Amino acid sequence: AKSKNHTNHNQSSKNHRNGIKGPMPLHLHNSKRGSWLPALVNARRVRKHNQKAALKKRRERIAAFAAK
Amino acid sequence: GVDLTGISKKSRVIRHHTYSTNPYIKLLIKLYKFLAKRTSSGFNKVVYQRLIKSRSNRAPISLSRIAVVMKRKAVFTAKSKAAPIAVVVGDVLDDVRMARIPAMRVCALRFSKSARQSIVAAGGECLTFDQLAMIAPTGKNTYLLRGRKSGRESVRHFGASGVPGSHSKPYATNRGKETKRGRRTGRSYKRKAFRHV
Amino acid sequence: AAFKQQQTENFKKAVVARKAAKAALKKTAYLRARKYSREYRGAEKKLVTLRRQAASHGNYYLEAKPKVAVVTRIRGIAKVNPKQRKILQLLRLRQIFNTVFVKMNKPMENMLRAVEPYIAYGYPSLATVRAMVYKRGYLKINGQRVKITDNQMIKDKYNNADIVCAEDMVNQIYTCGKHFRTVTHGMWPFKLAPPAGGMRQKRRHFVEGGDYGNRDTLINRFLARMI
Amino acid sequence: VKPTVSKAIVKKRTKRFTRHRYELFPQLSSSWRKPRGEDSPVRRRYKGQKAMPNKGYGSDRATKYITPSGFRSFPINNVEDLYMLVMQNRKYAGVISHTVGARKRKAIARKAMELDVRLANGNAKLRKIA
Amino acid sequence: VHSYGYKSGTRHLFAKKFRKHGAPSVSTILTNIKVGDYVDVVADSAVREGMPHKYYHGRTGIVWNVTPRGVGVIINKPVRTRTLRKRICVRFEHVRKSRCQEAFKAKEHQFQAYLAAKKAGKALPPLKKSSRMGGIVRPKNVEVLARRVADYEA
Amino acid sequence: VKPHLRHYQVVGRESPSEKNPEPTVYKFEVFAPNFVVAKSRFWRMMRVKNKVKATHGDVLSCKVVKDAKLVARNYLVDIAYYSQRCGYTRMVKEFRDVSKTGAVSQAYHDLASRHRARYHNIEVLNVKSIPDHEVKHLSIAQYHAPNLSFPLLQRRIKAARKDRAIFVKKNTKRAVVA
RNA sequence: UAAGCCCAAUUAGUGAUUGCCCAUUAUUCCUUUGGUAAGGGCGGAAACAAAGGAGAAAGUGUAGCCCUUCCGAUGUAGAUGUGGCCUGGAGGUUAGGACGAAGCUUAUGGCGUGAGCCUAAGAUGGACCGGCCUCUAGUGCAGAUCUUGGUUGGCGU
RNA sequence: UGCAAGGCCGGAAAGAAAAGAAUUAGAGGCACCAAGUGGGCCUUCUUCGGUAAGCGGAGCAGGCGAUGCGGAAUGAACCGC
RNA sequence: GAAAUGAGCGGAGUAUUUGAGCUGUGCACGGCGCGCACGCACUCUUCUCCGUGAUGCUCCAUGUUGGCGAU
Ligand SMILES: *O[C@H]1[C@H](O)[C@@H](N)[C@@H](O[C@H]2[C@H](O[C@@H]3O[C@H](CO)[C@@H](O[C@H]4O[C@@H](CN)[C@@H](O)[C@H](O)[C@H]4N)[C@H]3O)[C@@H](O)[C@H](N)C[C@@H]2N)O[C@@H]1CO
Ligand SMILES: NC[C@@H]1O[C@H](O[C@H]2[C@@H](O)[C@H](O[C@@H]3[C@@H](O)[C@H](N)C[C@H](N)[C@H]3O[C@H]3O[C@H](CO)[C@@H](O)[C@H](O)[C@H]3N)O[C@@H]2CO)[C@H](N)[C@@H](O)[C@@H]1O
Ligand SMILES: [Mg+2]
Ligand SMILES: [Mg+2]
Repeated sequence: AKSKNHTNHNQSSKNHRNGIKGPMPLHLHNSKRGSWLPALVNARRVRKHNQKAALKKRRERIAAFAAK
Repeated sequence: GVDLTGISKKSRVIRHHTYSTNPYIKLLIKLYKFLAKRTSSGFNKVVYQRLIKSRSNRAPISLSRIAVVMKRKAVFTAKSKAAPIAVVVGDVLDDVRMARIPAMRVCALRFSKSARQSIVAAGGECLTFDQLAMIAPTGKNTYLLRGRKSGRESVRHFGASGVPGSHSKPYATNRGKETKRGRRTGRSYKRKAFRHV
Repeated sequence: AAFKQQQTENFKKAVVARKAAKAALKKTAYLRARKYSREYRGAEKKLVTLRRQAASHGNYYLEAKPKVAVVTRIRGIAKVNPKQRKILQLLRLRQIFNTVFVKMNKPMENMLRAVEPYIAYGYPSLATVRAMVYKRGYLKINGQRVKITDNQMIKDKYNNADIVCAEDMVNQIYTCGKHFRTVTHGMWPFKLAPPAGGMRQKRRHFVEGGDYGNRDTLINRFLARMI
Repeated sequence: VKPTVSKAIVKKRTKRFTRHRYELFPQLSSSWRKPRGEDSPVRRRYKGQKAMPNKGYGSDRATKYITPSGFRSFPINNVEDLYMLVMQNRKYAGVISHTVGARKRKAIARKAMELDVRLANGNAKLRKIA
Repeated sequence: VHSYGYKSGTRHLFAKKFRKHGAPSVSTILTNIKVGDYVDVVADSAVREGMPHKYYHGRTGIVWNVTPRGVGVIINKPVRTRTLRKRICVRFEHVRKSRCQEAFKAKEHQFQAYLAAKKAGKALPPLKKSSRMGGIVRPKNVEVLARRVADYEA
Repeated sequence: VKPHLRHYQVVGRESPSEKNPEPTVYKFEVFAPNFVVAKSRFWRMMRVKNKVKATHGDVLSCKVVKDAKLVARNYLVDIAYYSQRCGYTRMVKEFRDVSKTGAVSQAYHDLASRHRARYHNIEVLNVKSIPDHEVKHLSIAQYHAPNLSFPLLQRRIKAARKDRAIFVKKNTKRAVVA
């Protein structure tokens, strides 16, 4: 027949056995998808230059090793 | 009488012995448990602890992967030094997709019949861990590698696959069976391919 | 015997080296414990002078408010609320009659107000510190609880070149110093006996006629029945 | 042989851990069976009840397994098994197996005096003279 | 609360303070919000447009999104055994810039005030002595605390 | 019985603030079992009279007051107590004891019997040794007679804890058991 | 003249501490057992007949490789581990038995924390069977108004 | 030349002073696999329906359930542990 | 006593340097618009020194005085 409807009794004690796992830092999972798109397309233009600068810097770090 | 509430949850699972039945892994565990305590080298610590590990946790490496990371270290090596001895605790497989490779010296726990041939045909050498305990007994001038665990089928099935964000694969023997409701936007909903965090 | 001779010729050097380091540390603990005893006896005379210079002209000497508290846990581990239970963990008071030295600043007093029915605290003397460090003071060496036996084992623990003997630890505890935290986090929580002669009432404050709460230096005679 | 000696045999418990309430039932063996009863007084550890086997009742390992003579016991079946107990002689004692016949116990009991190996169940009359 | 709509139990919560009514002020429009800044979501009725939910009203988090009239802000919400990071998006009137790191940028710039007086010059403000030391008391006034008879007749 | 209360003179003060650069110093007489109780009765009265807390608080002194020569005096222990019905009743209660701290102890033992009031529901005011000709009640004034002379009748002469017995011999100082 | 009620003491205006009685608590001393355990020793130092002795294994787990040290220990439902025990058969090895095997019996002790194992005595039996490593399963009883056989109190009613 | 963004180069860095100015029997972060449970009940305090209830329903915590032991003569749940 | 690690068992001596007194001189403290109750700096009381690795990896074996015990 009738029983107990709703209770919040054990739950806060259950929630702290494996802890309240805290928030994760702001350098993990900082995806910019869904952000304002004119500034998202601009930043892609810049990262495609920063990658070929990184390809050129490492290639320039090798010729500064084969000569020394 | 002590209030040790979250003290069993601080415990971890270590397993100092091996589950393997191989009598030649047990000889390397006889050798590298000796070297792990009797030497301050962190090589023999890691080589002993990775030798205990299971066959799933000793994922194999490919020969074209050894040939690329040894290249990217021999770029900034002075050419008076030779090269490290590549050591993997696991299996080296051949790579069809990389024909010519340098003369590198590889110590693995097992080689293929074809990964052994393409190493020695390039001027190289396949070693073993009793033979690595004699030349560099502490791991001086080595390069310890693992082999890739992502990309496995089992890792690609790990997940819910119908909560948002999850791109895991369903356990389905039929490929064209689970493709309709909850997987197309026309069939009442489609699970969101992206979720923040 | 060609290998075994070089080992005992190297063991011969390590015997005379530990015999030198034993007497070298005997002197710099004899010398350093004399320095502290002059301070404990001389600065105690200074406040007897200032309190007579105060009383002669009708003035008052406000004594310095105590910087060190000794905190023993007097109630067991049953039926404890999770705010009171965490503070008793962060004070390292996890069993009955465990005792810790704490500083007496505002972050620590507002933790001691929150757990008063479970603890009995107060202000220790010099003899309360040195009886707790000598008789029942142990250390956390290699993650293990080992009893203070010689000052070489203390000097091997802290590696501070200021804490080399057992009088250094009763110095930093009694007069706070730069290394109060490293000395007290160096030791294990003190585990005392129950007091001889009894407890009057566990369940009421010291002002109400019972036992918990603050004792404004009366905690020494209560710990002197436990150490 | 005389046995090698050690500290005195403590024996935390000499009473057998018998079954709960076995005396009332002729079926029930005295071998220990653990109570899984939800209202069992032995399982719930009341005051006047039988005890339960536990790791704390275990025996002092320096003196564990040794018999009241001072000897551990090694079961032997023929004469060639006396030859194992020649160096291990003040530690172990021979126990001739039950199914060893009366004819082969002569050959074992002769040599166990020659070779000076204690038998736990043999030639105790002859070891009393010498 | 017998209904589980969006604004339920928000009677006193989405109201405005006494004699503080009106449309938002010009210094809220001119206050420019930048990505990576701590803001402080406080829902402003008299806008009634782009409000946060009632949970995100005392809350304060990091801006991750700036759109022409919107601010995304990452706010921690604990659910069962974990604190996941909710990325809500509000109108710009429902955020205030947060003064949470004010006392940390104060002692940071005090560490370029010092180190600009130690390496080059020598002039420093003196360190403050504790009031918890034991001084002498010169009594300029004494009373007697005694609980007079006439203290009860009130 | 060498009484259970001690006469503490607790001197204290609020604190040197910047609002109040030099605060008022207060004197306080309290009869307490020890000085930890005595300091807290002082900060009870600093709170309910001066809005001063013990957190923002200095105890400048808490010292005992030694008694006197032991002489039979008459003490007016002007004392007040709280009951839930008819709260804060104040009485005067002249007593007859050798010391001032013992006179207040007698007041705490018959505020406990005549009225069932406990330690923390009692405040004690102005304990003073008064002369004989000011004593008003005749149950204390009857001891000022210079020729008192009463007999110790109806006594309980017990043995001296070293020679006490269980069975003595009915007309005899023996001990057949114990 | 409380062994009642409210206060208060601790051997009593004597000279300062803690009247004493009871725990599966506390402190400490032993023993066991398990660790997210932590350290040390393991190249036989020399030497030593009978008429000071034995051990020393590079090791998850044993009758634990041997020592030293530290901490924890209860628990339903539940999970797991066990060179943990037990039964039928199979592959191997090592042995018992007409001088008495299996089975049965027990004021037969021994030892294992325990499941159990082993010895002894039968004034019992009369021909088969043990131990260890592996393999296998119709493999462990106290209760299912459990199944089948027998017996029993009621009752010489 | 400002602004916003992503990098690059160099500098400094009480590794956070002093003012009561923290403490920790504080190894952090991931993942796989799967049980049992999904009838609860009691209590200090807050509280709703009721005249009330050893009644019905909630909140925060602690307990019994699942756990004895020492006490309240006896008592699942109180006191101590 | 099968490594007795000692203010204790040994050697080697007549003293060692801890307090209590009584103090100098600076400073600090306390009052004023000279004090220092002997804080910081440089005669009484007390025993003081040096000693022994493991050439032992581990375990177990050595008192005294009666009572009982003569196969
Ligand atoms: O992979 C996740 C993980 O499964 C989950 N536990 C958690 O990790 C926590 C971490 O929690 C410990 O993780 C251990 C096992 O995963 C566990 O230890 C205990 O586990 C039990 C059985 N698994 C017991 O057998 C035993 O008591 C003990 N080993 C947890 O203590 C916490 O310690 C960290 N503080 C925080 C981690 N988030 O999250 C993982 C994320 O996927
Ligand atoms: N990008 C730098 C390099 O990345 C390497 O790893 C790169 C790849 O090797 C690796 O790709 C692996 C692939 O190897 C393996 N066979 C399958 C696996 N799923 C891939 O993983 C990647 O690819 C899938 C594509 O959707 C992504 O969803 C997934 O997030 C990502 N982990 O992930 C990285 C691709 O961005 C190495 N970590 C290392 O050499 C180096 O850091
Ligand atoms: Mg179970
Ligand atoms: Mg069956």
